[PDB]
Amino acid sequence: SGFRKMAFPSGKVEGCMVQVTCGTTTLNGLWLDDVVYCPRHVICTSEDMLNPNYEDLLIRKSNHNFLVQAGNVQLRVIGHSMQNCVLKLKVDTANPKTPKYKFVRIQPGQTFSVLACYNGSPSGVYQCAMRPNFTIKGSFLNGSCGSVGFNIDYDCVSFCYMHHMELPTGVHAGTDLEGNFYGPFVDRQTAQAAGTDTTITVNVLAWLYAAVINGDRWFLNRFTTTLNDFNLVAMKYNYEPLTQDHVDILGPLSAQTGIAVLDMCASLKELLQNGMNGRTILGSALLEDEFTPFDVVRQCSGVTF
Amino acid sequence: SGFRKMAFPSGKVEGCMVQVTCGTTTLNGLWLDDVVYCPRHVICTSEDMLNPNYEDLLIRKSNHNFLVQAGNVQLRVIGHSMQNCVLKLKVDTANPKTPKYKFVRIQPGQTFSVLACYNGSPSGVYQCAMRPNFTIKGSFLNGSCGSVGFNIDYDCVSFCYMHHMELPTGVHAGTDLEGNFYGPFVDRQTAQAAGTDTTITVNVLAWLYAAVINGDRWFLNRFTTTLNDFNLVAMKYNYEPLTQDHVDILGPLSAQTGIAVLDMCASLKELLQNGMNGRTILGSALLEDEFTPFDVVRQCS
Ligand SMILES: Cc1ccncc1NC(=O)[C@@H]1CCOc2ccc(Cl)cc21
Ligand SMILES: Cc1ccncc1NC(=O)[C@@H]1CCOc2ccc(Cl)cc21
Ligand SMILES: [Cl-]
Repeated sequence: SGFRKMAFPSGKVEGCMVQVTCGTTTLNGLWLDDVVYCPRHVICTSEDMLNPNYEDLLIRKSNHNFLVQAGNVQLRVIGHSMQNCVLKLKVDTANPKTPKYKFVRIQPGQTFSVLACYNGSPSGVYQCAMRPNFTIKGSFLNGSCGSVGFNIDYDCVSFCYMHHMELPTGVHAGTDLEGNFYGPFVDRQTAQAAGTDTTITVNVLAWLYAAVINGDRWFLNRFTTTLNDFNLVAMKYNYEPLTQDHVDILGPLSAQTGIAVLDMCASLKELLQNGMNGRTILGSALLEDEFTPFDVVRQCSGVTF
Repeated sequence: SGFRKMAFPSGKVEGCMVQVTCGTTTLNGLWLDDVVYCPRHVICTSEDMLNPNYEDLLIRKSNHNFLVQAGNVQLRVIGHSMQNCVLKLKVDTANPKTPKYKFVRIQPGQTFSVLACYNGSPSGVYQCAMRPNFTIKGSFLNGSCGSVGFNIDYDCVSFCYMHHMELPTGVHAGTDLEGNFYGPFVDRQTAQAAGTDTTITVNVLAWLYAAVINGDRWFLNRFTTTLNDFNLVAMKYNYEPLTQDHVDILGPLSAQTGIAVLDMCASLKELLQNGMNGRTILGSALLEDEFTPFDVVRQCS
């Protein structure tokens, strides 16, 4: 029993975190094989970040300008290239701790673990979701740039996020490991705002199933709804549309609990129109949307890595 | 900016998780140097769960009865001893991944990270606090026994918890790494109940300071209170008494935000009386009590 926000074990990613210093800027890098990946804004100053021409700034850099440190060992950069908003620093040494890995771009609603680092040293790990507005509600201080988001399937790390910046609302923006930003963001000190956020409907339903598995059933009701009627109500409450794919993904949980997806949807509909009435679900007075259906299955059936 | 429930990176603990099998029971063990630590109930059978005599059951065991597996490598147990409710299986190989570590016994209100494991394999990492009733509100299934709770200071792991049992309410009971149980619990299937839980007041105040540091101030008020008047109100909402030690511990956050501890206490009193009125603090509609003052300072600075 019990349901908690649970991150993937961070050990495989901890063995990849290095410190990257370029002039006065120090941030984190991800050392995989003989390449260190880090945000390209490490080459920028106060003047540069206002309107940076990254190709021009990088052409002025030499390999010895990049100080890369893996623990107390200096790595020697033997090459440098840029792929979108990420800088790839070729090093002479392949990381002996390189795990089996892939670079994956995730969809909004998908969750991942973040290994927050400062000076190439992991300080914390947390589970968060890629918001529908493509921001993440992380916890990052200055120096956390280059910290990565990931998932683990079997013995393989899927790197899905690299932290680049913090928006005025305190939410965070970053890229996949190919340097493509999630959201309509750019890596420049300029006016940028996170769009209005929406609730991740499929994840709320998955968390309601987790609550039923844990014995919380007060919210269940005799009613069911059509997918269309539910989506009408969802649009009204700034909730993401629930697609047929989401219903099929929720299938195993629906079978395990004996509560059809459209039956759980009618519970969610009542929770939105009426509220919790002083009651909580899984110790929360709000509807949690940062547990996907796979996260619920994984935690409720104990899958290991 | 941002505030999240943050667990320590689990890598240093992952390299210590092994599987311990004794007969039909399989749980997790913590391999540090040449010793594997695990709950002593791994030596119990169906008939030996209500009233186990562990000294007698362990005397009947030999080193070869304990099967220890570190990855796909069987470790050879060369000795066994019991320290309170933990079993210490001396092995013929020092763990090369042994980090700098200490065994620490924590107080209620203290937080730690839990590396949940099944069959000596880490499945997830989460954060939680030692409740005032000495239980933990973990996420644990059958086979999770031996999973550990820890904190990390610089490069050193302070092991503070080893999971042992689930109480009827779904809350969890375990011991420090010296086998001493937290709470009035025993490693027996005898009827055991977690006492009524209370909210960790000092942690709620630390989290209100975290909210102020992050720009959330709607809950602040022009009032202050005496420590006694705050405690008379708090107790009515099943909140832990706030001691002078807690007031001293909240000093740095009080200085950083410019809001005196007794001033924040009056804001807490108002929140308890009014509820949140559809508002949230740090994305939560409830008062969070699983962030210590030390956690807030650490995460915010
Ligand atoms: C200070 C901080 C906190 C958390 N995460 C990240 C940061 N850092 C930033 O955001 C920096 C400094 C500010 O200006 C910008 C603008 C664009 C980009 Cl890509 C980076 C940055
Ligand atoms: C099944 C499970 C789930 C989560 N965490 C733990 C468990 N396991 C238990 O509680 C087991 C089996 C049941 O009874 C007792 C009694 C005493 C002790 Cl020390 C252990 C246990
Ligand atoms: Cl599924």
